[PDB]
Amino acid sequence: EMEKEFEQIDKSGSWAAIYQDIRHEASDFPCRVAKLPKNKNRNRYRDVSPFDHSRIKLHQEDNDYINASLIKMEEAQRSYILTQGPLPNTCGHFWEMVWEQKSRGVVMLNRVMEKGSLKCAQYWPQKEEKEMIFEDTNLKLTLISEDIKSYYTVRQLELENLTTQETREILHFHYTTWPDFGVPESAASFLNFLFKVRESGSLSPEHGPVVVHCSAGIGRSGTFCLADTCLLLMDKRKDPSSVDIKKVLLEMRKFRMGLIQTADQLRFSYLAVIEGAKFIMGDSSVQDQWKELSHED
Ligand code: VO4
Ligand code: VO4
Repeated sequence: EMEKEFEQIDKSGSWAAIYQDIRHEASDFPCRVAKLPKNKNRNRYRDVSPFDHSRIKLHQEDNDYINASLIKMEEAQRSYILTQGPLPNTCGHFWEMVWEQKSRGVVMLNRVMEKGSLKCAQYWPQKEEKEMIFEDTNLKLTLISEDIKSYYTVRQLELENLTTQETREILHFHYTTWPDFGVPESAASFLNFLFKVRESGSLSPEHGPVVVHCSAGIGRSGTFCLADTCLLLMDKRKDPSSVDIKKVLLEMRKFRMGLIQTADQLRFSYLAVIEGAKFIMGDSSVQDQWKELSHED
């Protein structure tokens, strides 16, 4: 089991070595479009790029590049789009991607300002009466409502294709207490938030893939997706023992580089999946225990 392995890695304190082995075996595919000169100002970080084979293409003829990867989990039957925190010049591209991919939810794992630096553009409206128009992609974005909890906020947004006047409801799930290169405060807090996203419909197959991002879109974003996919695999079989976390993470890293950025994020992933297994294997009451322990009030 993952719990035995977990205890076999703590004992020997070999989380650094396990995680480094993940880094050494991880896929290496080209990111030639990302590195084209004309795309320099569409990338937030030099060293975080989408692979060409899995990148999201915008449906525009000018320049279809966005720093975003489709993570398609075949066995689990769930897809995610992982992207960087939009730049001041890519907020129109970001919402264009949400529209064209038919996403219902956006999961944001970072704060706009972290450790005194701007990590992400303010790409959604903070006030109902102050809507946003992205002139380049011809899209309108209105804040419809907000539900502020102690460590996360859920927003209902209305996204409108101004060309066709069609409108969609987008749910924005904003985790505000997860430090960059850090871990959530508890398994319970993380799982309470993940199950909030799940319960919204945003991850369901009748919608486009959920969009998940932090500043770079690999560390916190990878931790979130890895936990969700592992729990889903366990769910399909009701067989916690058939789930190999390291193998799942390596499969995900075929679609975007760098997923999970520290050995303690890897270790936290194990914690989250082990705890979440209690719900999957039949203990429904544990979901209310997470909500209490997370102190969202
Ligand atoms: O470019 V792919 O055939 O790996 O979706
Ligand atoms: O914004 V991250 O360093 O959690 O990919």
